[PDB]
Amino acid sequence: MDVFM
Amino acid sequence: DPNDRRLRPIYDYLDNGNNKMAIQQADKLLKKHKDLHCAKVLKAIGLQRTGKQEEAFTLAQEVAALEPTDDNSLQALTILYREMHRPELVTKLYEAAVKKVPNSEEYHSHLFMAYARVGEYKKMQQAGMALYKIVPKNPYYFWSVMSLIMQSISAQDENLSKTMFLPLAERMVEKMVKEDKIEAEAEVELYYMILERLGKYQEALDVIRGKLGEKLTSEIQSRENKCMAMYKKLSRWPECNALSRRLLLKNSDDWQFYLTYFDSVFRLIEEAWSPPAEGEHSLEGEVHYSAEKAVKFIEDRITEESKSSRHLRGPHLAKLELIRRLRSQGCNDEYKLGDPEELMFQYFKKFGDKPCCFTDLKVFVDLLPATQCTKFINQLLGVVPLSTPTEDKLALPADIRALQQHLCVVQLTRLLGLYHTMDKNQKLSVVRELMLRYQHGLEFGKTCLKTELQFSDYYCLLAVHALIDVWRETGDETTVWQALTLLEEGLTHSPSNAQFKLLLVRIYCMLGAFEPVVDLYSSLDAKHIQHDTIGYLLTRYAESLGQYAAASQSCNFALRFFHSNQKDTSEYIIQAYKYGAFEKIPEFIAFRNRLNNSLHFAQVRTERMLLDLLLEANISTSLAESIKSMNLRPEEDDIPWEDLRDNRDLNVFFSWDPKDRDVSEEHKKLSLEEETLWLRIRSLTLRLISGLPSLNSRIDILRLLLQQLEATLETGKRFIEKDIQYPFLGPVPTRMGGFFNSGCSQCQISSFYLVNDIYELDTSGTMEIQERIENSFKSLLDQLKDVFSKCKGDLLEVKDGNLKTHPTLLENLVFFVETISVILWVSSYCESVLRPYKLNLQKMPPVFTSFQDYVTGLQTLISNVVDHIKGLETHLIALKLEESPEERKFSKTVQGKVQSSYLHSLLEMGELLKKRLETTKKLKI
Amino acid sequence: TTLRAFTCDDLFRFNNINLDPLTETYGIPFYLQYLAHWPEYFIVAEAPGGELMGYIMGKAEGSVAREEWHGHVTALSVAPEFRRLGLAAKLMELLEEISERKGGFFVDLFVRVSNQVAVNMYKQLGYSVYRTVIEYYSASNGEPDEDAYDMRKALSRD
Repeated sequence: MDVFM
Repeated sequence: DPNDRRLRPIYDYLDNGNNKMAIQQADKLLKKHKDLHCAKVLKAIGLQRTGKQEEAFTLAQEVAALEPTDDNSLQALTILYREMHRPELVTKLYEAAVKKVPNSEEYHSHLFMAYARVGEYKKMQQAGMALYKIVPKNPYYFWSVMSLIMQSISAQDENLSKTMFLPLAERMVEKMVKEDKIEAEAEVELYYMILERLGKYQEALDVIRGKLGEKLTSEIQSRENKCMAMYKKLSRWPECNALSRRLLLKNSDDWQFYLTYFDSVFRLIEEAWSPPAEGEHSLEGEVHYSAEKAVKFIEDRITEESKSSRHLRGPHLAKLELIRRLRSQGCNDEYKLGDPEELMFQYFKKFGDKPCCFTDLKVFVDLLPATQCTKFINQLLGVVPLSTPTEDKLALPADIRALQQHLCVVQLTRLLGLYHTMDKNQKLSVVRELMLRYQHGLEFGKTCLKTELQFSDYYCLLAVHALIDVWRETGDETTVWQALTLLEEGLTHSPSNAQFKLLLVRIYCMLGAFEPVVDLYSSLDAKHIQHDTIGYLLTRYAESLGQYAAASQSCNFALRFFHSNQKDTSEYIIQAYKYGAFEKIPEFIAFRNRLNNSLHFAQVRTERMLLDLLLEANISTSLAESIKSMNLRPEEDDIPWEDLRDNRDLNVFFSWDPKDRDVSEEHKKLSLEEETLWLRIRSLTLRLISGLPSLNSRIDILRLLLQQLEATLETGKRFIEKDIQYPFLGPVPTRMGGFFNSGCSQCQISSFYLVNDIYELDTSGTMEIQERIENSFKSLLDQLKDVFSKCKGDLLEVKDGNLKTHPTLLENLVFFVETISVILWVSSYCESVLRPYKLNLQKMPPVFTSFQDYVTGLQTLISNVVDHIKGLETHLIALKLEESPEERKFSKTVQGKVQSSYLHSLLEMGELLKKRLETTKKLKI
Repeated sequence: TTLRAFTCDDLFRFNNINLDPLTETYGIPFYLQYLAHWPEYFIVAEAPGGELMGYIMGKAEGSVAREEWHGHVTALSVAPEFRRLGLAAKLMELLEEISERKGGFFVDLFVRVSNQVAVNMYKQLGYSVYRTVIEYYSASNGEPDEDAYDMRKALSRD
C-alpha cells in the first residue's frame, strides 16, 4: 500500500 | 525567464498557503513593472484563497480584457476560474487567443480541451475537424468521432441519434478503414462501440473476429467477452456454449461461465437442436446438448479438481446449481446426481474451518425441506470434535478448527429460523450459553496484535442480536443495558473491530444519547467516498438531539467532499479523454451524474441551509443580509426530483436472520418514498421562509407554495397511516411521525395565514380583518401553550434499580425551539410592517393592544420554558445513579455517558433559548 | 469466485473491505487516474452471492533504457471473512503475468514494518526484501510515522 495523496 | 524567477517566491507562498506574504511580494514586484499581469492574477488568486473574490473577479476581468498570450497567465486564469467553478470564461479567453493566432495547433487543442470541459458538442466536433485540417493526425479525427458519439448519446431523441449522428460516424469510420489507417487498438474499440450502438451486431462480430481483432492485446480475454456479448445478442447459443465450455476447461473456478454454460445447454435442450451431419458442430469447438453430457462434464471437473492438491469451491457449487436447475425444469428422473442434503453435508465437512462456508451455503439453503432441518443440524453436530460435556461445564473446543466449526454450526442453526420459535426463557438461556462460549474462546487470542480481530467476536454479535430481538418482542430496557454492557466489553478487547462500532452507534442513537456517537464515528476513520455511503447515520441524528456543533462539522465535511467531486470529476474525465480510453467516457459521465444526483447531498445541503439560517437569524444579522449573501429565491430550485438517486448502503451490518425477516426491495422503496416526502417538506418550508424579506406578485407564488405544502402534508399523513414496520437492521424511520404528533405544523400554518392576512391588510390600507388577526393571535398562543404542555415530563427515571429513557421529550423540545424561532420571525415582520401605521396615527384600532398582549404572553412563555429547562437540568445533575464487577463497572460507565450526553444537549438548548429570548425586546412597539 | 475488470459502480459496494484499519481509502482523483491510465491493472473478485472478496490495483512505469521498466503494486486487500483461500496469491500471479506480457524487468511494492503476516507471506512467495525507507507512511491521528519496507522480486526477461 501507498500513502494517501 | 526572469519573471518566473520573480514569481517563484510567491509561487511557493501559494504552495504553502502563505497568502499575505505572497500578496505583499506581488505588490513589491509590480511596484517596479506594471506589465506583469501574472503578478496581478497571482495576487487575485491569493485574495480569493483568503475570501476576497469580488476584487479578485474585477482583477481577472481587467486582465482578461487585455487578451494576453503567455501560457503562464492562461494557466493562472484557468485555475482562478476553476476556483469558484466558472469554466465558461476560459472558453472565451481561448477563443480570443486562437483568434489572435489561428495557426497555433496548441491553442486549437486547448480551445477544444476547454470545450470538452464545458460540453458544447458541436463546437468540439468543429474544433477537432479544424485541428485535423491543420495537422493530419488520427487522434484528432477520432476525438471528433468521439465528440459525435457523445452528442448522439446526450440527445434524448433516439430516432434523431440513430439517423443523424450514428450513420455519419459509421461512414467516417468506414472511410478511415478504406484508407487503411487503423494502427492502434483504441480505434477498434471505437468502431465496435459504434457498430453495437447502431444495432448491427453481425457486422461488429465479423469485424472483431477478423484481422482487426488481433490488435486487442492490452487486456486479457477481452475478445472472448465481446464474442460472448455478440452471441448473446444474436442468440447464437451453440457458439456461446462451446466458448463457455472451453473457458471453463481453461480455468475451472469461474462462476459466470458456469451460469452461461448451464443457460446455453438448457436452451439447446429446449430447442431440440441437432449437430450437423459433417464438419465441426460449432465455430468454436465441441458442443454439449444433452443433460447426460452436462452431468458427465461436471463429474469430470469434480474428479479433476480432486487430484490437485489445491482446493477449489467451484465444482461442488456448480453441481448444486445444476441440481436446482434440473429440479426446476421438470426432469424428475434425475441422472444419478445425489441427495442435496448429503451433498451439503459433504461440502460442510470439506470446508468446515473456512469462514466463507456459511455465505456459500446460504444461497442454496432453500433446497432443504423444512421438515428435517433440526435432524440435519443434529447430524452436523456429530462431526465437530468437541470435548466431553460434564455436569457443571459445557462442551468446549480444543483449537481454532473446532471453534470455527462450532461457530458455523451456530450460524447455520440461526439461519434456518429455529431461534424464532422458543420463548423468552430459552432465548435468555441461549444468550448465557453464547456468552460462556465467547468467554472460553477469548483465551486463544492472547498473542493477537491490535490490528487483528479476535477469534470469537461473532458469539458476542449473536448474543447482542438475540437480546435486541427479545427487547423488540417484549420491551424491557434491562436487556438493552445488558446488550450495551456486552458490546462495550467486547470492544474493549478488540479495538480494531468494525461491526461493534456500528452497532454501538445505532443503539446509542436509538436510546437518544449522541455524545459517544461522534467519537465512535471518528474512530471508524471514514473518508471521502465513504461519506455519501454511510454518513446518513450521523446526519439523521445530529440535528434531532440538539448537538449543533457536530451537525455543523459533519455538514461542512460532506459539502466539502461534494464540491471537490463536482470540481475534479470533469478534470479527470478530461484527462481520460486525453489519454485515449474512449470506452470509459460514458461510464465516467454516468458516474458523475450519479454522484451529482445523490439524495444525501440534497439532504445535507438543505439541513446546513436551515441550520445556518436558524443559528444566526436575528442575534447577528437582520435575516436580510444573510438571505442576500445566501442566494435564495422563492422561484429558484435545484433539487432534481425526477432523477433522485439513492446510494446509502443498507447491507453494511452482518445479518443471519431468515429470508422472510430480512430486508426486501419493498422496504427500500418505502424508505426512499418517505425520505423524498420529508425532503420535499423541508425544502418547501425553507423556500417559504426565504421569500419573507422581499415583502417589504410574489404573494401568488407564496400562495402556490403554501398549497403545495398543504398537499404534501396531507400525503405524508396518509403515508403515516399505513403503519409499515421495518426490520431492526434495515432502514430507520424518519422524523415525520414525531413532527405530526408534536403539532408544530398547525402553529406554522397559522403563522403563515397570519402573515397573509397582515399583508392583505397592509395592501388594502378592515375591522373584520382586525378581528381575524386577533383570533389568529389567540389561537397561536393557545397552540403554543398546548405544545409546551405536551413536552412536560422527566428525561431519566429511576425505578426499582432500573433506568428509563424518554427521547420523545427531547424531540418535542427540538420541534418547539424551531417553531418558536419561526414564530419570532413572523412576529418581527408583523411589527416591522405595523410600526409605521401607529407612527402615522400618532399625528383607536384595538390591534395594538392585542399585539402587545401577544408579545407579553410570548415573553412569559419563553421565560417559563427556560425555567423548566433549568429545573430539569438541576434534577438531572442531582440524580444518584449509583443506587462480575467488571460488567457492573461497564454498566455504570454507560449510564454516566448517557447522563453526560443528556446534560450537554440540555445545556446547549438552554444557551440557545437564552440567546433567542433577548431579541424580543425589539418587538416592544 | 469470479474475476472481472473493476468499474466505477463498484465503488459503492466495496465498503466491507476498507473498514479494516490496515487498508486505506484514496480520493476520487486517485481511483479515476488509475482506472483511466491503466485499466488492465484493476482486477476485482466477485462472490456467487454478490459480494466482493477483494481487489488488486497497480501500475507500470520506468525507463527501458536503464532497465527501470517495471510493474508496481499500489493496493491489494482481501475481505476478513474470505481469507485463507489463496486469493492474494492468485491476484499476485495474475499481475505478474500481465506485467511479464508487457516486457517489464521486476515487480516491487511497499509494506508496513509492523505488518508481520504480510511480510512473511510475501517472503514465502519468493519475494526478496530490497531495502528500507525511513518514515514513509505519513501517519495521522498522532501515531508515529511508521517506516516501510521496499519489497522486490525479479522477472524472466533478465
